[PDB]
Amino acid sequence: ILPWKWKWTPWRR
Ligand SMILES: *[C@@H]1O[C@H](CO)[C@@H](O)[C@H](O)[C@H]1O
Repeated sequence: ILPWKWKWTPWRR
């Protein structure tokens, strides 16, 4: 299992 957690989509610059 891996709970990726970062909203849904990564908040990069
Ligand atoms: C999730 O993906 C959307 C795609 O538009 C982006 O705007 C969000 O900032 C990101 O977390």
